Amino acid sequence: SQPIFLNVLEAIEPGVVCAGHDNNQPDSFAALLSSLNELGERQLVHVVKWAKALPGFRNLHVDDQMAVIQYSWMGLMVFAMGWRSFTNVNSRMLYFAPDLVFNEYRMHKSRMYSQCVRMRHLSQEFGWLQITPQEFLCMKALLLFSIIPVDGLKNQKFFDELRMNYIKELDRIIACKRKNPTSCSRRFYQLTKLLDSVQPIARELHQFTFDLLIKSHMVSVDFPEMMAEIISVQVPKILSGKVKPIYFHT
Amino acid sequence: HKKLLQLLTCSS
Ligand SMILES: C[C@]12CCC(=O)C[C@@H]1CC[C@@H]1[C@@H]2CC[C@]2(C)[C@@H](O)CC[C@@H]12
Repeated sequence: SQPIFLNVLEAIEPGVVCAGHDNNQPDSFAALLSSLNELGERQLVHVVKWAKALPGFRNLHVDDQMAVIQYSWMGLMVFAMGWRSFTNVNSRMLYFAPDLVFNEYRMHKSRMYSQCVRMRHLSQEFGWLQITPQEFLCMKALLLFSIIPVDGLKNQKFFDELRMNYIKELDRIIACKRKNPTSCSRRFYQLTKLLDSVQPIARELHQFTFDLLIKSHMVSVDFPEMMAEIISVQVPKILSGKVKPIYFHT
Repeated sequence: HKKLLQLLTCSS
């Protein structure tokens, strides 16, 4: 009969977020990165509101809720950006925000052209794999539950159950033919491979933003409060190996 | 940490 989980994910999916970028100023490293940082700060508000509205999320210990959001935001935001880029510009450009679309020139000026190329490839995967909106939403929800401390969470048992349930929801919505069991298996394989592929991209961006925050005063790049806190307190836990992604495949 | 946790405390 009529489900519920998908209804919820569709209902809570964040709307359009603008970066507040002044497209009159030249495309300088300082201007572009300061705008991406502000976009991050703005999107973080929406990620928190989204996560708190997810089925079961409030069952986690409050400190664990904070922790998973602070570790997973980069992956979540990149994955969502890849989808926007796919749907809006067929992955030709990176659609960070309606007022902050990166073309080749901006990719170069941002000094993260290589990372942008990887993000474009991620975006293109949505087309190559013909990912459905429902597959996208379930995959994105699972990204929230895909990075934790090596030492575990305060209530790891509840987390493990929640993650299991999100994996089950993804399995249920995969676009495949049940009459051909091999198709469903191949599809699930492809999707878990796609999910895993987000992590190395997020890692490169974690390294970049950390290095940027350290030199931010020297290169005139502004970091808002929440971003500067998370990049200085949580991101280094990832970079130092205290916090690691949960991969499907070895 | 203030603004971030504030987004969780508000209407918990
Ligand atoms: C998450 C954001 C902002 C939201 C988005 O759509 C994806 C994008 C990916 C690159 C991030 C950026 C936020 C600011 C960062 C972290 C910069 O400091 C360097 C890389 C940027």
